[PDB]
Amino acid sequence: LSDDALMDTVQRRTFLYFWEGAEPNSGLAPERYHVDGVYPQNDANVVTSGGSGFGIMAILAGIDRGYVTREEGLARMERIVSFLEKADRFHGAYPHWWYGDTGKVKPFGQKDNGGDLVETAFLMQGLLAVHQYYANGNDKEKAIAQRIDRLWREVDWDWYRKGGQNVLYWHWSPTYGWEMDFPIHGYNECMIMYILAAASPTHGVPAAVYHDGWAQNGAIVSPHKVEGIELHLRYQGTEAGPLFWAQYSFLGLDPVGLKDEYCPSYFHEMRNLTLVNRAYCIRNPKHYKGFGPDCWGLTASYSVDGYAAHSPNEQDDKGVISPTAALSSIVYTPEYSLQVMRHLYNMGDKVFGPFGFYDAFSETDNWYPQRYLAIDQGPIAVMIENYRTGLLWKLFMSHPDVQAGLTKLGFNTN
Repeated sequence: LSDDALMDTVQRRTFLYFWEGAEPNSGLAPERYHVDGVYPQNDANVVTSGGSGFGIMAILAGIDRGYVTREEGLARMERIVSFLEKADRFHGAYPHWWYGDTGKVKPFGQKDNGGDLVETAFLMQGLLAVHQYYANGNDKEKAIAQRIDRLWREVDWDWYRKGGQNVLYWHWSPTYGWEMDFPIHGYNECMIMYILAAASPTHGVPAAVYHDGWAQNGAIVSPHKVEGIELHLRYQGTEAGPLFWAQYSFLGLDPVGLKDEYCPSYFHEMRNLTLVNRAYCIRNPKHYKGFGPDCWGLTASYSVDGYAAHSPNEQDDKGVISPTAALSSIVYTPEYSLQVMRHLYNMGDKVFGPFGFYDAFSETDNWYPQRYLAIDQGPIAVMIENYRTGLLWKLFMSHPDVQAGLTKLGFNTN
């Protein structure tokens, strides 16, 4: 089985999470999919906005490869856009969750019952990619693009500055206001939210919002070594974050040759964060079964005792490998990621299920859940596509508002 053949199989099955596993009314990605049919939160119909952005990009890659016909793919995009035009919005921003059948918000926590700007950014990164795919298509495709541009123009990023501060807040509630009180400072998984906030052709934010808020005037630059590997940035509350922090903002945003005032190369920073993750698993100081060069990758996912923000350190390491971590880093470490992909595939049905690799597993605890999460499946399909053809990067980087946003914030590609 060639690397191309293996990638084709992993891509086709991961695509089926979003094609066949979608909530029927919305056509969107449910937060989770349990092969066992047992849902502790009884939320099979609860759709995630962020994961749906990844899912929409996963469906786009499928259409381009011919997994579904041009007509079938357009019928799905139309269904998704119709749901988004109707579902609950908070100053144009989308909540973390909705009930897929009604489009009503599902609070992600008591006071988190409104807009979630980070999740809105992950959805918009996907929608701008579909916009660029259909912008020069037939008349029906161009009409779909026009509807997407209206949703994009309706997101009021500037509102989330909480009365003109030079920072973006994560949440806003119509009942609890600003009570979640989370201003977003880098570095974490949320960079694309500041790039899209600056890109908005209607409610765009000043550059000061990125320089004073995200970068905190250079405080985001903090060179340090982790596992003998040099990292350039300050990671929020950690020496090296979970591997998804190197992936979510780079599904559409092309890291190759990307640089700005705070990082001479986002590609090399994220490659090093991947290498730190792999180095920790190879070291395996907690002596977990299976951890090594063929099996590595620590990120946030289901865990033996529930859900956990796994990261490459002894406090967050629980003996749980999440296939999304190593596999969505294929664009940074092609050989090491294909090594884990080849090894995970050879473990059989216990980890490679109907909609691709299952969320997480522990060889030590003999814990092999037959469960998926949209946010872990999404990056696998998109990063394999970007590695193979650069499709999602080409589409997203071609958007004129995105290009103006990158220039505004001082980003460069060379």
